[PDB]
Parts: sequence; C-alpha cells; structure tokens
Amino acid sequence: PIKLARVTKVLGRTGSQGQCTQVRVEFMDDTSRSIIRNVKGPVREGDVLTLLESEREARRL
Amino acid sequence: LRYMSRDDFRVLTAVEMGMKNHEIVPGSLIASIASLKHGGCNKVLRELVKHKLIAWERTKTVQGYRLTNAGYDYLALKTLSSRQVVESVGNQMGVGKESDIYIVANEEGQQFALKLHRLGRHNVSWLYLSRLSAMKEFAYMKALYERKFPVPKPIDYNRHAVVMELINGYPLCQIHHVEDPASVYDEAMELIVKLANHGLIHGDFNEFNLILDESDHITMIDFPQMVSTSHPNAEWYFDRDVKCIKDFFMKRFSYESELFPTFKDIRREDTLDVESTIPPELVKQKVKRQLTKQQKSAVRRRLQKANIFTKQRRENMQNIKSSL
RNA sequence: UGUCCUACGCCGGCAGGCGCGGGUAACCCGUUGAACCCCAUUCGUGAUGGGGAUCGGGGAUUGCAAUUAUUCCCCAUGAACGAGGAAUUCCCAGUAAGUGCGGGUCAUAAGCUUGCGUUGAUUAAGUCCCUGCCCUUUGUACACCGCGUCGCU
RNA sequence: GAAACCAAAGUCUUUGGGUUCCGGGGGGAGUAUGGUUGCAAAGCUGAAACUUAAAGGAAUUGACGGAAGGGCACCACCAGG
Repeated sequence: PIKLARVTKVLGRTGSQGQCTQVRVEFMDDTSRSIIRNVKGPVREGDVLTLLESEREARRL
Repeated sequence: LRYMSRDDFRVLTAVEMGMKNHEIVPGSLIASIASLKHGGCNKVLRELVKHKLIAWERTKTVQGYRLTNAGYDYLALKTLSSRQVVESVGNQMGVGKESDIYIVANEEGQQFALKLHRLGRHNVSWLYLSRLSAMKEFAYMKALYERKFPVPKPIDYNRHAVVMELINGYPLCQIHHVEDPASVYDEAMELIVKLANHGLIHGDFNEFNLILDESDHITMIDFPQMVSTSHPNAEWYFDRDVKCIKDFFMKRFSYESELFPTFKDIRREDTLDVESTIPPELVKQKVKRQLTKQQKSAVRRRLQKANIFTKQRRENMQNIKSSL
C-alpha cells in the first residue's frame, strides 16, 4: 500500500551532517493526519511526496 | 641499531609506565620507578635523545620527556628479541601509512613478517590506538587461523608489533595475466561462502587485499574493520563484495562468471561476530616491599626538587643592579 | 610582446637557408586567420591504426664547444598501460573541468611558474558528525591499594 | 586576629581577676622497654638511637580540564564534480 502526501510546514534540519529535513506531512487520502517525517534532499513548503509505508512515525520526542 | 643492552630497557619501560597515566613524564618518576642504577640515568636520557627514541618537552613550566614512535618500535623489537623471535632484519619494506612491513629472521634464520601499526591531539593517542588495533588484529588473525581460513599462521605480538607467518607473493591488482582464472574464481566464491557461513561479512572485500602467492594461493590480511552479520546492513555489504569481485573479474581478466552465489547462511558455523602460622619468608618479602615503598616515596619527593626561574630571577636582579 | 618580433617572394619532403620591407611599437607582426567544437572519409572492441616511451640511422639550426642524445625535423621498433585499493588534493556559476595563447631566467634551450581567452556543467544553499579554529561559563597550584627464585668469595 | 571569621577567638608591648589540664619543627612513634589494670582484646604512663630542611595553616590569580555550552571554514563534512 502506497499513500500520497503533502508538505504543510518545513520544521528544521536533522541528521549527523545536517543532511535530513524534519518536515510535517498532510495526507491526500482526505484525512487530517499531519505526521512529522524526515526527508532527504531539498524540500519546500508545498511539495508532494510518495510514502512506501505510512505506519512508521519518525523521531518524535 | 642497538649496541648496549643493559638499561635502555628499564628506562624505556619506565617511560612507558609514565605514558599510561599522563602525557609528559618528568625524570623524577623515571628515576623513582627505574631504581637499578642511580645518578647515571641523566646521561642515559642524554644518549637516548641523540636518536629518535625520546623527545624533550619544555614549553613554559612543564619539563619532561616523551616516547617517540621509533623508541616504541625498538621497545617492541627488544621484547620480541627477549622471546627469541627476531635476530636480523630483512629490508623488504612494505611502506604503508596505516602499517609498516619489516621482514624479520630468527636465530634459526627462518624469515617471518613484522607488522608495525602506525596510525595517523598529540601522539600518545596514536600509540594507544595503535596498541588497540594491534591487539584486535592479532585476535582476528588468531580466530581466522583457528577456523582454518587461508591466512598465515600468527606467531607473536608485542604492544603494536605482530610477528606473522611469511608468504611471498603479489597482490591480485598488479598481476596482469592469470593462467587459471576459473579455479581461483571458484575458490574465491568458496571463501566468500565460508566467511558468510562463519557469521562474518567483510564489507570491503577487495582484490587489492588478496595476495597471489605464486598466482596459486590466496593470502588475506587487514581485518581491523571486521563487522557482524547481525547488522541489518550485513547482506548489503555481502552483495557489495560479491558484485565487486564479479565486476573485477569481468572487467580485468576478461573472464565471464559461471556461478552466482547469493547465500546468507548464518550461523551454521562458529559465531565470530562477537570476536607463627605465616612462614618467615613471606614476612621478609612483605617487610622488604614495605621498606622499598617508603624509600620509593622518599626518592620521589627528593627527585621532585625549576632552576630556570632561579636563573631568570638572578638575571633580573643583575639587570636591575646594572641598569639602576 | 619585440630591435629581436616578423610581413613578402624563391629554394626547399621537412625542420630551415637565400633576397628583401616594417616595427624602439592602438600603426608592422595582427581583422593577432588559434585550439577544442562542427561537417564528410576510413578504422570496428583486439595491446588494435589507442597510447607513446626506449633504441637505430640521416638532416638543420642555436651557439668559441651539443660527445653523457641541447633543440627540432624525415623513416623505423613499438614497451608498460585494460579506469587505479588503504588513503588523499581542489572545487558553488562564466565556478570546476576540457581546450589553446601570452609573460618569467634566455645564443638554442619551458613536462616548471604566472595570467588570459574559448566550450561550459552535476550537486548544495545545510550542519558541528570528522578535522580544526574562535569565544562564553565554570572548577583546578602524579594520593592509596592491586615486580621476583638460586649461586661462590 | 595570619586570616576565614569571632559580641567573643573582645577588654594583649597601654602586656597581672582566680584556677585546672596541656604544646615546643616534621618523622622515628604513641614504637620498644618497664610498671599498672584487664579472661582476652587491649587501655593508662611512655623513650632513645637515628633521620630530615622542611611539614603545615589561611587566603589570592587561573596554564589545564579526560568540564559544559555557543559560533565559523569545501586548506571540515554532508550531496556531488
């Protein structure tokens, strides 16, 4: 199962070398699940993503 | 080379014991803990600094001596010679920035190899990490030779130095033509299967690390980086090594592969991934130990008595008198 | 850049000689007539015609002198080299890199050094992980317990 | 008062209210011996030979932290050439 995504707000830069971006993700399954994920590469406010799995949640707390 | 063999051992081991607790060792500690000869040790240290055995260190107040790399190498070689392992030196230098290869010959004349770990904050961390690397490398060679892998026989080790079995040959990179590529290639996947069976995956299994003993035997060395198969990335390292060997064989010898082993078999072999009742003699020994302890404390507190400050004060007083 | 820089013609395979002119210089070299690049031919995945060293002969300059090849030119021999580990250098947009040109000691000697133009990108616009460096706060003027046996005067 | 501090550690070279115990550079050493008490463990009294140029007490700055926080750099890294 592959689910579509959306960028709501870019939060910050995480990782050892500052290579990852911690971002907030809104779902295109008409749900309001805003889940905080980690992405690699350049992202801006308004980008659209392809998640291989959605049940995993990134590093929160 | 060495000519006199009386007290450089004791002074240099005193320096080694000084390095184990702190950076720069004063001469008072050396004179206290090397007490066989007294008074003449200053000229001994003056004789050592004419070589690259020890080095002086007097910046602004700290005044001491430290051990160099060559002094540590000669200390290990002297400890090997005490074990009757090295008599003469073969000058076939394998000059690497991570390790130095020196041929050695025993009293019998049989030649062995000598690996001296040179790792490149000051050099005490370099020597300590060289010691740890030599220890873990000797442990890995012992494990691999116990598991009958085609590796040389380990012989001895002293604190960075490894006396190791000598097998002559060339690495697989600089051998342009191989008469029988298929047999040694099948043996290469056999060794890959054996390593993966032994709960181990190399990660950087390179052709440069493979030495062709007369282009007939495979010699394998250099295991400080050896990792586990319990890691989730283990099969990715294993497949990287397999594809590296494959692309090297279809790229360099123009020989195409016939067998394609992609087996992860753990762990059907040994898991190497972790790898007046008291007699008077005792009374005499204990009382002698006590009195040597008080006299060693006395020697410490007597040898701990900066003349540079007194010289500067005298010069300042003389300048104040001659200028005013 | 230049009084050694060369325009033109002839003899020249060819480096080069011969007769002639300019330039002490936005003038003459010089619309500086560049090179990759482009457009057509042949070669066709092999130590190949790729790659050119190392040698053998001649020729012509430079210089009082080229023998230990100064340099270049004409044939011939074709070596290693099959994309290079551990490790390491440099690099943010006319940038790296490829490509040629000019200056430097100089009689001929330039794989060095320094600038210039031409074609022109990938990635990033983030961090203290590694390597260091720079500040702020903060305490501080090698203690103890875990190296020996025997031998004669 | 050497000071930290102290209404007492004050009324001290402007030194005397009565009186008890007790110290004399650091070790040897609270050791040996002797006496005494105790079932014992040990308690009380207690040296010398010798060794040593020092040991200590108060405060004052802060190399060096294996102490912690920030910032900067392709002569550091990340993604790359």
